[PDB]
Parts: sequence; C-alpha cells; structure tokens
Amino acid sequence: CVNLTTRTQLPPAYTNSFTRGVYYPDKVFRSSVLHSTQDLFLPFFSNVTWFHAIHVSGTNGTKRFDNPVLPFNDGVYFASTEKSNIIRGWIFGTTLDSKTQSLLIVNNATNVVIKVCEFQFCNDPFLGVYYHKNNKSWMESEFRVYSSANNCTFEYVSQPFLMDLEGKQGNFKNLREFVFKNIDGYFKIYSKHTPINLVRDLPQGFSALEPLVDLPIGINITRFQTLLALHRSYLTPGDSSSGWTAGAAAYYVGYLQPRTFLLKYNENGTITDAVDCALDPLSETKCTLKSFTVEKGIYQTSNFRVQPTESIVRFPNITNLCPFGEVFNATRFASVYAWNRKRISNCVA
Amino acid sequence: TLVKQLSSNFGAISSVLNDILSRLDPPEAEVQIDRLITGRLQSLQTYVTQ
Amino acid sequence: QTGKIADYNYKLPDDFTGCVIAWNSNNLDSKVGGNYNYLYRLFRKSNLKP
Amino acid sequence: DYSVLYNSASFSTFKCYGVSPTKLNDLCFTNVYADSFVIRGDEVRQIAPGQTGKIADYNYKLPDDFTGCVIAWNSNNLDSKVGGNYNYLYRLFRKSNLKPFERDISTEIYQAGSTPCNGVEGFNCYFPLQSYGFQPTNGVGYQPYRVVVLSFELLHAPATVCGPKKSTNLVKNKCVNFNFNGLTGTGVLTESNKKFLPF
Amino acid sequence: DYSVLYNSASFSTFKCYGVSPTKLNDLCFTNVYADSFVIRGDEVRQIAPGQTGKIADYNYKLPDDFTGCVIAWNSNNLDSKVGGNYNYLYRLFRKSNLKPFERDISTEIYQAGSTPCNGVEGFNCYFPLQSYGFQPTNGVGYQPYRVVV
Amino acid sequence: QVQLVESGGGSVQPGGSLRLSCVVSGYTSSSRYMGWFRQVPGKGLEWVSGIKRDGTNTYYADSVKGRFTISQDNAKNTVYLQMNSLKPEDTAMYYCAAGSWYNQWGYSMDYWGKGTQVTVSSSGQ
Amino acid sequence: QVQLVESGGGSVQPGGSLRLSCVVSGYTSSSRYMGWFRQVPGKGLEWVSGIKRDGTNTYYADSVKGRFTISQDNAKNTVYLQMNSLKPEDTAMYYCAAGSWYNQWGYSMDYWGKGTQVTVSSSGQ
Amino acid sequence: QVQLVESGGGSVQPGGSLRLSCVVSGYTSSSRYMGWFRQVPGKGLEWVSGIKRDGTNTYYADSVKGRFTISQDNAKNTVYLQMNSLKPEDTAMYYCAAGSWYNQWGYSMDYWGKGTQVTVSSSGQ
Amino acid sequence: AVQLVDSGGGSVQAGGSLRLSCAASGYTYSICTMGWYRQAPGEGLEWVSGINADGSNTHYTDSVKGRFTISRDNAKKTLYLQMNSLKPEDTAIYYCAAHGTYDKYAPCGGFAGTYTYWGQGTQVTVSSSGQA
Repeated sequence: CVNLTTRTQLPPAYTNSFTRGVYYPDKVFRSSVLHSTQDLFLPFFSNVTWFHAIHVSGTNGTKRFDNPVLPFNDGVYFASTEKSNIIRGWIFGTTLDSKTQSLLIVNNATNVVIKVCEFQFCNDPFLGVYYHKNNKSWMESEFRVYSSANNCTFEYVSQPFLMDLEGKQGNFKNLREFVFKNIDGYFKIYSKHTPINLVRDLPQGFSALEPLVDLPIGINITRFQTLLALHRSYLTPGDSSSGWTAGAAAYYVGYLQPRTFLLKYNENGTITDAVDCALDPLSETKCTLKSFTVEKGIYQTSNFRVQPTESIVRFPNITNLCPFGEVFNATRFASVYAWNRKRISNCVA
Repeated sequence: TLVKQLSSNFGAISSVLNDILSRLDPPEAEVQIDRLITGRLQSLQTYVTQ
Repeated sequence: QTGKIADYNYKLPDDFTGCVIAWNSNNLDSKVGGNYNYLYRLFRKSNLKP
Repeated sequence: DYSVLYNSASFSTFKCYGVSPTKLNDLCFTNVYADSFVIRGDEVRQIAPGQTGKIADYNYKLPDDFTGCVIAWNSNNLDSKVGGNYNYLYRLFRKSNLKPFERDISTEIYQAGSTPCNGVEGFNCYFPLQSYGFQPTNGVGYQPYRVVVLSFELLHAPATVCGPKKSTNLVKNKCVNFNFNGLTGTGVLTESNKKFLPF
Repeated sequence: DYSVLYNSASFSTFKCYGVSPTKLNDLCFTNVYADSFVIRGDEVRQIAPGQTGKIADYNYKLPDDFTGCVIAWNSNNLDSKVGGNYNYLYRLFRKSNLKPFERDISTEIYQAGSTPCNGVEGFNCYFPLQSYGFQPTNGVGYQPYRVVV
Repeated sequence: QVQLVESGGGSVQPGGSLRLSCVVSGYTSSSRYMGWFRQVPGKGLEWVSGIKRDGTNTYYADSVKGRFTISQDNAKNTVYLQMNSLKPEDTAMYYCAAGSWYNQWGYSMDYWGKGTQVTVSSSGQ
Repeated sequence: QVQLVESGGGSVQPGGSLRLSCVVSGYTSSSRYMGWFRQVPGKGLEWVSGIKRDGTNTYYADSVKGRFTISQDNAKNTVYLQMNSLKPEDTAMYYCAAGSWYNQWGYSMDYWGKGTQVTVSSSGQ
Repeated sequence: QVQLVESGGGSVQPGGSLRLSCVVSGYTSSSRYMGWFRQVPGKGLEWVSGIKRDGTNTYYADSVKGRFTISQDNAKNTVYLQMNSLKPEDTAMYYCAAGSWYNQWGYSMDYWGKGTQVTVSSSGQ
Repeated sequence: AVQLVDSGGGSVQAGGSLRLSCAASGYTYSICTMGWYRQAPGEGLEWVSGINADGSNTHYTDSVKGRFTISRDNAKKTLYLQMNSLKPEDTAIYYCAAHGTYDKYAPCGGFAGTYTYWGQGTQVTVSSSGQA
C-alpha cells in the first residue's frame, strides 16, 4: 500500500439526473404494454454527486482526483465518462478493514474478476501500474488494493464490460452506466453503454440498463469506493520523481430510493420511455390514468391528510398513593421469626 | 380492471395458482387457493353488476 | 438457597413474584450495647413452607 | 453429480452419517467441504464420530452430529513405492485433544518430563510427529488408504450446490403439465414467433 | 365410550381430524376401523394428513380428507428388550409413494443403484425392510410407540 | 430442523428442590405445547406436566399435585419445571416433549429432547 | 478387541478349486458384513466378495461371476469362500475384512485380517 | 465459600491522597458487582462507589464526584479505590462488598468485607 | 539419546547454491534410512530428499527436480545435501530424520510404539534482495 503524495481538495459538485437510471426491473418479457413497478429507482431530476479524476491542470494546482468512501444505503447508480478506462472496479462491505467480509470487483483488461473475502484493503487503494516502461501500460495490481486475502467465500470471472470503449478523443466517447443493488443476499449489477457527444452533464434521453450479473454472495455491504488505475510517476517523461499521475476522467454517483414508475414495453421486450409517479402533479395524473398523454379535464390523483405534529396523554390527578411510608418509615420493625405483614390494595403504588 | 385482478394476491402467498399449488402441501394450499377463489369471484361479480 | 433464616424464619417460593428491599439500619437500631429487641428462630421441628 | 461416487464398488468404505448415500443427488446444500488425507486401514474406524483414538484425538475429529460422508479406499498402488513412502506423517502426542474441525500444524516438541527441554530432544521430549512406513509388502492394516470426508452445511445464504435434474419434452398439441426451471404450469406448448431479449 | 380414552392422560398423542374428541360420545358412525402399528417417536409426526417422510410415503399414509382420531403412546415397557427387540420392521425403500390406506407386505429386493441385480446377488441392492433397534437404553425419541388410528 | 435441549438434573436428598430447564428451537409456534414426561426404569412414559404458549390450562398428574410447578419464557423460548418435596419415586428420567395442543382437535407430541435424570436418594447419584 | 483369522490358502493347478475360510471374534454382531478382498502385487485391493449376516446383500466382482461362492456359518461366526476353476489370473494375496453395511447409511470395513495366499500355477507355490 | 479481604487503610492530612484495595475470592462471577461503602461513626451506610465486572456500571456519590476514582483488575480479582484531595468529612470506616447487579433484575449485596478505616486529620490516626 | 543436529542454513541469493548438513549420533548409520524434510511457514512438512541406509535408492522429490546432491559419510555418520539454482519457493525450514522404527498397531490394539528419529531443523531463505 502506498499513501500518495499531495492531493488537492476541491468542494463537491452536483448535476441533474435527467431521465437516466431506469433498468429492467425483472427478467420477464412484456410486449406493447404499460407496466407500473415499485422498486428502488434513481429519482428523476436529482442531484447526483460529480467526481473528477483529472490530474492535468495549468501548473497552478495539479493532482486532482477523487476516491472517497461513500455509503451504499439501498442502492447506487454509478456512471462513467472516461476516454481512458482508468476506473477498473469497486469494493463493497461494512467495515472494510479485515473483520466482517468484503467484495472486490476489478476488470483486468480482458476478463473481469469478482471475489468475496476478508480483505485487508489499503487506506488509499489503487491498481498499481498504469503507465508504460512497466507491465505494459495498464496493470491491475490486486495486491496494491489489498494485502490480506484470507478466508474467501466466493470467486467468479467473466468477460469484460469496461473495455467497450471506442475511440480515445473528444472529451468523452462512451457513457457507461451501472446500477448496484443488494437485495435478499443477491448482488445485482445492471449496466449499459451508450455513445455520448456532450460534456459536463449526462445526456438527455432514455436508456434502459440491462442486467449484467446476479451474484449470490450474501454480504451486507454498507459502504464502497471506486478503484482507479493510476500511472506511477517514477519513469514518465513528465514530473517523474516518485509519485503518480492520471489522465482525464469523471464519474457520477447517485443513490436509489423506493419509487413507483410507469414503464413502456415496446412491441419488442424493450423499455422505451418511463414516468416518475412522484415527480410532480402531472406525473401522478399520468400514472393514475396509466398513459403518457392526458386529455383536458380535472382528475383526482391523490389524497391529502394533515399529519399529527405530536402526541399527548392525560390520565387523572394521580393522588391515591399507597402507604409505603408506613412500611419503609415505621418506627419499629417486626422480628424475622414473626415478620409483620401489611396488605396493600386499591391504591397507586 | 377485470383482466387485472388476476395478478392480485388477495392475501395469499402468490397470485400464480400453480406456484401456491407446487410449493405447499394440499391442506395448506387449500386455504390459499380458497382465498384466491373468493377474491376472483368478488371481482367477477363486481364486473357483472356494473 | 437454604439457611437458618430461610428455612426457619422466612421462606419465599422459588417462583416468587415480589421484590426484596434491604437497607442497613445501624442508625435506627444498634444504639448502644443495650439494644437487642430483635429475635430469630434457631431450632424447629421442620422447615417452614413458603 | 454424486453418482460416479456411490456406485463404483472400488471404495473400501462409503459411510454417511446424516444423509442416505444412494439418495445424495436429490438433497442439496449451501456449502460442501471436501477434506482429504491418507491413513492406515486399521485406522479408518477413527475417521468416524464418537470413537476415540490417536487420530480421533490428535489429528482429525468429526463432531458427534456430523452431517457428511466418509469415503476411503486403498492406495497401495500409488503411495508405497518400493522401500518406503515416508511422505506422510501424523501426530503422536499432543497437549490436548483437538476440537472438531481444528488443524494444528505446529512442530512444538511434546514435553512429558519435569523440565521444558526447549529445543532439546531426549527422554520425555519427543518430536510431535511420526512418519508412516508404507511398503508394498506390509499388511493392509498398515497400507495406505486415501480418505475423503464430504461435510455438508446448510447456511441461510442462497443454496448453491444441488444435484442434477432430469429432462423430457412433448411439444405440440398435447395438454401437458410442464415445469420449465421452476416455472410450473399446465397447457399446450406451441412454437412461437416472439423475440425475447437474450436475458 | 371415547371419553374414557380421551380423559386418561395415558396417550402421548390424541388428535382427531374432522371431529372434536369431546363430541365423539354424541355421534353415531357407520363404519369404524382401528389401524394398529408400532413406530418410533420421531416418526409419530408423520401419521397425519399431508405429511412427508419414510412412514408417510412407504409404510402408512392418511388421506388428505381423513376423518378420525390418531392415538399414540409409548410402549418401551412391552416392546423393547435388553438384548434388543428386532421383531418390528418398517419399509425403507420403495419405488413410489403409497396410496392412502394402501398396505404393502412385499419383500422383493430393491435396486438402489445402477447395477441390475435380479436375485440375491448384486451391489447396492438392498432388502426393502429394515428392523427397528429398540434398545431400552434408546432416547425416548427412538423408543417404541404404539399407534391406533 | 428442530432441537430441544434439557439441563438442570442430578441428585438430591429427599425433601430437597431442583429445577429442570428445556430450551426449544425450530418452531413457528402458533400453538406450542411443551411438556415433561417421566420414565421410571422398568415402566413406560408418564405425564408430568404441560403448558402452552400463554394458553395456561396446565396439566399435572393426580399424584404429582403441589410439589411441581411449571413456568415458561417465550422471549428465551424456554420452559422450566420447579421441583419441590422430592419423594423417592421421583427418581426417574425426565424428558421434555414439544407439540401442539389444540382445543378443537387434540394434542400431538411431535418432538422429544435429550432428557436428564433425577435421583431422590440419601447418598446422591 | 476383535480378531480375524483366515485359513485355506495354498496353490492349485489352473482350473482347480480352493476354499478360503475365516473366523471373526470380538464383534457384537447386529449387522456384520464380512468381505473377501484380493491384492495383486503391484495394485490396490479389488473387491472379491462380501456378505452380511442373514441380510444376504452378497457381492461378486464382475469378472468372477460363478467362479466364487460365498457362504456363512453364524453359529461358528465364520465365512467361507468356495472357488472353482481357478484361472491363472486369480493368483493373489487374499484377505477378509469385517465391518457393517447399514442399508440406510453405508458400508465401512472397520477391521482387516492377517491373510492367506492363492497361487494358480503349473508347478505349485 | 467466599472471603473478601480489604487493605490500604490509614490516616492522611487534609487534601491528601489514599488508596484502598479489596480482594474477592470464591465467586463464580458471571456478573460480579463490587461496591465500596463508608460508615461515619453514628449512622448507617452510605454508598461510596460501585462497579460491575467489564460492564462499567460505575456509581459515584454526589459528594464524592472527583474525590473518589475506582478501577478493577479481573486477572488479580482485585478492585482499587483511589481518593485525592481528602477532605476532613470523609473520615470513616470503609468497607468493600460483593454481589450481583443484573441490569434486567436489580442489585444485590450477598457478602460484606472485613472493613478498614480512613482518618483525615492534622495529627494522623 | 539419539540426536540429529542440523546446520548450514542462511539467507542466500536466488540462482545461487548452498549446502547444509546433519550430524547424527546415538545409532549406527546402517540401521536406519536417513533423509531430510522441508517446512513451508504456512504449510505442512514435505519430503525433499532421502538416502538409503546402504545407499541403494537415495530417492529424491521432483519438486526440487534435479537440483540435489545428497551424500552420507559413514566415518562421521553425517548427511549432507546442497541446493542449486536457488529460487524463493525453496525458502523453508529443512529438518533431518532417520526411519526404520514405525509404530505397529494391530486391529484395535495398541497405538503406543516405537517411532523414528528426527533432527533440529535449519531455516533457509532465498531472495534476490540483499541483507543489512
């Protein structure tokens, strides 16, 4: 484990979720229908924190990146805009030191690896070498993230999903969306990869993430953080003394919450557009009428109740106290062989 | 509204009659199936009255 | 438990529902070497019932 | 697929203590543990629960409520070479009896005298291990026996290992009860033009 | 007079399935049948509608619409011997579950594996019956139990 | 799927006291019925006591009145038998059984425990 | 505690006959399984035959169907193995082991004996 | 079966420091609670402090806040009560006692110690 | 009593070669078949090389392959062996012992019996890095 040299901290930002984060809630085929589903979704038009991995700067402040530890809550929506594939995976767990259990996901460059062990994760994990003059440019040092790999419960390997990137130019080329959800032991990862043309924000549109994996782990997961590949600067042409460098990259984190959505299944089994039944009054109208177009009129959508502010209790004046003073403040007590007995009834003790 | 209401549990463990049937013993599945039958009769009767 | 006081002065059932509260009475009793107003049974033919 | 195991007749011992041997392909479990080692034939009895003995007390113990199987067979073919296969060892003396499923790999000198030898070997100070003298001319009571113990545990985690399942088909214009990977129903099965997405 | 039996506390199990015991004295029945046999305590559960197990599948099965009373009491004092009472048997293998109230006293050899074994010779081919080892030292869960249905 | 765990037995002089505890694990409950039966060597099982999950129409044999008391704790899923005035015949093997005592149908003793022994003797076990 | 003692070994011309018997002493019965095994020098044991006391779950190796014939004598606590028409292959070092083949659980060859030898040759041992 | 041994008493000038040790012997423990009390000549008993083994249900009297600090050593089954800035008021006989403080159940004081004396005076004891 | 003192251990560079010895006393060299072992820190004892009492087999272990020269001198009753082309995997504690006495346990008989003779055990480290 290496504690890096000097990180330049900047305040976190925010963006607008738009109509992004909708995934196939189940593995069922429905053709040309509208389906109302209650599930953990990313609320439409939400904040979504926005983190950078852009080392390059104007020589004023360099070494800008972000790998904090973030809570998991009920779910997570990760998105990546990166023409570098420096994000390589994630870690999830409750106490990510060595104690309970931990789940590692890392994509090598040709075969993604998932493992569940009581790791000993580094305080600031990263993927070792990612520059040339070493094990090619990329290298996924599984020991730079963890030092201990004891008592493993699960291991799995499959074809990669990070390396769908096409072209390395023009800001960012492929938006990559993942959704992580840990329900009844199963860890479900949904993903979809879509070309992008703009910068600084998600693209307007609707993209239904498909299920990648439903791994039967059974761990709790309460926090996580992103695994980022970093060039190691002790041989590079630029600023090569001891430290590390990176390129240009950014990722998006949002938190799912339980919402009711209306989904449009095409003549195929494809989700085309969806409505968030709690965004605004018009959306509740659309959901109650189960349609995307509402005719002129007045519609009873929901009900309104003034919830109670507090709670009060009132019993009577509490006065008929029992005479314990006559038993705990008596001048003389009885002999143990001839103990005294007093009957107490019809009084408040 | 009539076609829907075939996806309602009406208090049973599932709306799919076979899932209840192929996932419990007869004496325990009878009550669940009776609950579904009662719900579906009520739905059909409401439809017919309307 | 068993003892002289328990078995011959005051015995509680093993399913007792009440409370026992004891506090030193050295200020109340034990004034001088002339205060011996309290007694306890030392011999009996049989153990007391609760 | 436990079949290849329980109908072979090549095993000197195939004994299960909480599950019927021939009925293993149906019962299924969350985790299985294949323990493996080598012992002598006369010693196989001690791979079972309850009994007492040198392995039962110092090398490998089974809990009194074991829920697995023991599978032992001769390996005089493989282990005893010509004049001795001393590769294998076992614990002769230990301070305390092992708890079930506990592995002690230490090489501490066992002390029985009044003075800790502390690295000295002699009277009442013995190396904790002794080696098997496997020779092909020995009696089967001393010959090598490969032993495998399959322990089964049912945790709350999603059950993972289950035996194989049969399969049959009757497709067109037949009213059939059908069970497609847990999707149960009744009806007539017909070829379709639908275009389900891969998943 | 069924009340004498019910109010005796000499029975570990007395469970009726379509009639409350307290009412049996007031009814008149058309045909009444008593089915007698010995099982072990851990198995007295299976004598009830809808249960599953060795007894409920291969030895004695009650219909789902049963109407009657199951009575069971320990017989460790008349059915277990110091040297072992091996005179009580139960079916342990069978190709299919019994139908309700269907008896089977066959003793043909059951092929358990994949070794065609017509005859006494063969591997993984077992005698279908198995004898209870009713040692009087057995835990009550393994002691004999007389059951009348 | 279920287990019953007995403890608290031993030996005591006549006229002493004891308490036998049986812990239950593996029932959805609803209508639990936990009871103690007594096995005198050379005889069969005899009723000692029984109690429901809060039902409390308890049972005690004819010759066992007064001496024995039955208690329960649903939070710990345990039942206890307080033993008092141990008269010599109370030397026997006590077993706790679990089942269901329905008002309308009857009772079954589905499961039995490991058991423990009690010795009313002048010199202990 | 228990001892197995064999007898009846020797040499015979090909196509002959032999009789290997062995006695057990120290096993409490119940479900005795006594089984004959052969050892071919340079190979592991091969099941020859086996039999349970009165359970008659007899086993005969595939290649030896008819050549062997197993029998018991429970009063004498002995097991007999008749052999007829010894082919040259049958030469091997023979043992009999004692165990217990409970039908519900499986077989374990708890104890092994000393052994005898069978020599199929044209000039004897 | 039990024996509580006190030590460390004596006399000290006002505003000084002292330390009293108590040793327990004969407890199966589980939920030990040790309590220190003080008796000024001419009245009953007043709580000084009390703790549970590893439960740290520590008690301090209103007046002794800060004056009295207390600690325990389970390995040496001993309890130490140190005092700083001894006012003249705290001159009294100090006793250490043991019992069981079950949180769901209440507190009991089964046994009491031999006792010692602490004298805050300008000329010693 | 019988003793087998081991010596010759030390940290050596990978790709090099070293040697170590076992001095045996208390028994005649020809009585017992002698050999060594190796103990990985986290794994059980393994057999690496061994010499026949007379020198007939002198068998070895294919884990070390052909990187061996074992030799026992009768005058000193002392066993020697060497490592070539050292690699880190060879890092382990090597022990010395002599066979010949193996326990004889009859069916349900007595497990207590004579046992072989072991040595002391010397540690050998193989690494490409230097030492302070």
